[PDB]
Amino acid sequence: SKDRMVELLQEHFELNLYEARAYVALVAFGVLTPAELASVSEVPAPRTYDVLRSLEKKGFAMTQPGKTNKYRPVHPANVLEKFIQDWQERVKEELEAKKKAKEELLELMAPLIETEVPKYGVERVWVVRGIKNSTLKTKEMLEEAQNEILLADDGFIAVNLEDDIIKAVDRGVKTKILLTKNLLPRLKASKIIDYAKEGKLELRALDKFDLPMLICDEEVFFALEDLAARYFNYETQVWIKDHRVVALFKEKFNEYWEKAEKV
Amino acid sequence: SKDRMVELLQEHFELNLYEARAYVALVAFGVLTPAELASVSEVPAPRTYDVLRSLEKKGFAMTQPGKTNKYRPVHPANVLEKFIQDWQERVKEELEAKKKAKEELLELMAPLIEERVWVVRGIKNSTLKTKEMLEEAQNEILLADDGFIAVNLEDDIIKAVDRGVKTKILLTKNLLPRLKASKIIDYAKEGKLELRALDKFDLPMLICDEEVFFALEDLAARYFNYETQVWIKDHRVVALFKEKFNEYWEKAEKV
Amino acid sequence: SKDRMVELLQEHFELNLYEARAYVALVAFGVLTPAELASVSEVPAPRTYDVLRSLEKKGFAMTQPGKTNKYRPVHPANVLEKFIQDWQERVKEELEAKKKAKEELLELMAPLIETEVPKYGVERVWVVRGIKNSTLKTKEMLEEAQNEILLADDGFIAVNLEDDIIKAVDRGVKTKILLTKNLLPRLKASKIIDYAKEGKLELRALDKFDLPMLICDEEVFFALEDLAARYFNYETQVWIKDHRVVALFKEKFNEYWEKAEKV
Amino acid sequence: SKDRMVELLQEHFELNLYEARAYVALVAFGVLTPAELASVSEVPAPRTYDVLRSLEKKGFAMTQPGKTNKYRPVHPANVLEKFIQDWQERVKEELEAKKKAKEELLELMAPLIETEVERVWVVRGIKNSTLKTKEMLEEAQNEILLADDGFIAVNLEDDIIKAVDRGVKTKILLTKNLLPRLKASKIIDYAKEGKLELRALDKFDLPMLICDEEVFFALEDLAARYFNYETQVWIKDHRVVALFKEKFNEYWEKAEKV
DNA sequence: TATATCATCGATAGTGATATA
DNA sequence: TATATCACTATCGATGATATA
Repeated sequence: SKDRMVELLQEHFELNLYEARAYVALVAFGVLTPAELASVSEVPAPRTYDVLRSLEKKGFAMTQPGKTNKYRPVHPANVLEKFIQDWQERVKEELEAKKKAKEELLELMAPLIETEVPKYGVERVWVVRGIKNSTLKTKEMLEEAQNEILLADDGFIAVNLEDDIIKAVDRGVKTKILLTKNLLPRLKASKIIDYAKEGKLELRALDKFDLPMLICDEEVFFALEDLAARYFNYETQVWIKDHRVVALFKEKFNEYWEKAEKV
Repeated sequence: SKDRMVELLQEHFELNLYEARAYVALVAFGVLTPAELASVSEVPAPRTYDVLRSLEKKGFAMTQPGKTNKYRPVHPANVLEKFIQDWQERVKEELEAKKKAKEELLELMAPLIEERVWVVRGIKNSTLKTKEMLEEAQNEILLADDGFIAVNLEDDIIKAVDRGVKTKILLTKNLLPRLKASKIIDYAKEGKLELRALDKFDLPMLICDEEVFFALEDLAARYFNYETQVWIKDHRVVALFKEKFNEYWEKAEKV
Repeated sequence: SKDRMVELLQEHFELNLYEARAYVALVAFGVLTPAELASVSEVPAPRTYDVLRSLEKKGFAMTQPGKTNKYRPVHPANVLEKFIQDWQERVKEELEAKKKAKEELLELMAPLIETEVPKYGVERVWVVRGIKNSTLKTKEMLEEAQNEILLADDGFIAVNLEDDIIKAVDRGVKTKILLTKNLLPRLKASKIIDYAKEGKLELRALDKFDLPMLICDEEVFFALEDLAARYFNYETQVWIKDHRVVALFKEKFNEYWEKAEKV
Repeated sequence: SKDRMVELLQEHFELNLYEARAYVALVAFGVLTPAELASVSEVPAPRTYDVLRSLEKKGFAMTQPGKTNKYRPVHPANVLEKFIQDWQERVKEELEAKKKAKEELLELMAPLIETEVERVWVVRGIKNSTLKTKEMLEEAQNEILLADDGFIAVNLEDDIIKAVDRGVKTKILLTKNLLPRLKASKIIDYAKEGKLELRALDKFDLPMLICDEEVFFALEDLAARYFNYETQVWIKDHRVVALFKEKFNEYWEKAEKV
């Protein structure tokens, strides 16, 4: 049926329902006026004028501009192919746009695209208070270290982490431990000194220092001194991830590293 | 990224506004949570979820192993090209569909198919009528092409000449390179078709043989591809244009 | 009331309802957590987390990144103006963008804009049949002539237009009339020759010619010879508006003009 | 480039898709009938009518005197300028509305403000740095150390000078690219007067603001700065501040006097 | 009967409420 | 209590139907 003809035009030749029905009628009857198209098709009378005129622009029909516009269809063997030929031409240029767009994006993204692979955030600053939260974040730093692990503990750490440290040390992580001499007695049964005496890590001690810290690679962990709170194990501690800041702390640690007696 | 990266993705990669932003965010940080997204981007929190699964269903993001739940970006160099390929192939699938749809129509309209002036809109449709004039030619063919009137109809011209039709061809010098591999020149130097060329002429036309075809000139119309072209079937009119053709003909090189 | 404060923020500071209520709550209580904000405001519990984060980015609140995010408002005397200062920077560039866009449009549109203002549509081609339609279009040409009017009539014109011609001639339009001498007898008593004899226009005559035409400026009007139709006055005539085409017709008329007797 | 023109009209002139196309068509031919438009343009016939009166209601087109239902275009050089001006005036009309709304809020929030404990806060965006650095300058009493990159303490010269007048020792270190900004600035008047040391250096890794045991610094992540989400930290701690102060004093000795 | 307008659908994009553990 | 999704609105653009002299 003609339904098939109409259906084919809409899908592959960019003609709408009315425009489709129109062209089919044109080929069928040869020459038609807007008024005639309404009687020999299903196209609404009021639309027959802009529909045929629309076809006039797309190149499907020819016209006689007058009081009574006459329209005749172009040979379907002609229009149907030029459409494809043009359609192939429009797709080619549309392709060119996609490639140039790709190159630009790959150019703009080059500086932005980085091997950053979190490790959740995105967050370079974290506030920890609880004893539970203090330990969990402490383990993450050690169990994720890759280059160096620097520790300056004066008893602000809630729990001993010998195993968490050794777990990293055995992973090929260079480690430096600095402790207050009022902590050494607590390390007699702990077998970290073994790694120290065996030279698997460096362990020194100092009488006192007012800037405890835990440096793990680009991350650093310290507390906002409030001795009243530390006793209640609710002291506020801050985690910061930045090479500029850590680079600064590393200098202080090196400062503390000296003047320290080897255990 | 700014407007530009989000812009290109929307315009040339079928991504909506939110999706365009989200993808950018992923590329920047590598891994993002729906909440982390709303915070870092101008994508509403309530939309961050649906938008993210829309980015994986489109192939820009993929859920990282281990929920719940983080998303990673598909590296641009990969996802961008795969979109092009999958696009070209959908195009190739269409062009063939068109070529197949064309034949089905032509076979359906066969039964249906079986004066004195007609108008054609657009210089890109000129050949839709000039061809019928070349197939109906019997005695004489005079052509002064500007580059649009009879493009890619070289076969119908030679085909007409073989039918013993007197053929005179006048061209602009800028069209010479196009005829290099053309069989037309082979018919010109063989002396079965006259072919002269000149620099510029005001009125391009095609007369074959008692019919005339010419295009009007209105710069405003040419922007919209709505230039007016006229087909007139009249010996008195055609005779007039022929005087003009013979006029242009007098100042040309054999070439 | 708080309504006013909220109402004012939404309208002039680009904050939505929830974000507004949030900031108001922040200033009221000083420091709040997402959960707390739900109890002292109208912000939905589930939204309080992304809302505070939203204020955090716009610069309305400060935060303590942790398991329990603490948020504090920035002094409204600060943010409210800093917003304006930024708002003016964004409006300024948007202005420059609109202006830079303006110059570009005026360059691209310069060649397209022309003082051409047609009387009856942007149609340069008309097909006319019948005496009524033939005459109306003929008068339009005369009532629109400005430079020159060239006429070669052999009776294909449906009606005498002496007055329509004179109306134009008196308007300062140079006119040339060419007729078949088998029409002159139809001009006895006619007061057109007066303008001819008085030299207000040029009037000549010729034995015969097979290309009648009516040239009015850039327009030309002729018929596709069908003597059978001309008798029934239904011959098909064409109106064309183009200087290139008319320039050709003007030459043909000039050809007949010389070989024509001035009588 | 018709595509370009329609693009620009839509982007910078609040014109709809059809309206942008319609106007262009008008400019090309000068006068168009709704039917004549649909034929020559990509505007649907059923829309050409409403669209045209929408172009006049925006001031791009006007009904011909005929009228004969014909529309002519308002010359771009005119209609374009009229849009900007009427926009600027609508903008200036808004700026005052904002400035007026601002004061009304401050008087409404006056009763609320009675709170301005915690010693650490985070601020998102280098463009929001001053929202906190200001409070640090108002609370200054003894010492102020500033290493500005051009964002840490921008437009706070008034709050800075006010602090200096309160007898606070002030050292300001800047990048050479910031020197031109201080031209005719009263800072120099306080510099040449010798009540505040002002040195300059080429480049330093860690910009900061130290004022009375408080420190303000911004972290560095290029990805975040694109989104204006750079993380900035405020820390109130003598041990920490003392650390930053050591770094500042380091930069200070290598800086140029200016 | 030609000149004039409407109604439908799906896609966005903004913004204010609700749902599963 | 924190994660999770939804929902109502307007504007837009393409498409199929009516309206008024």
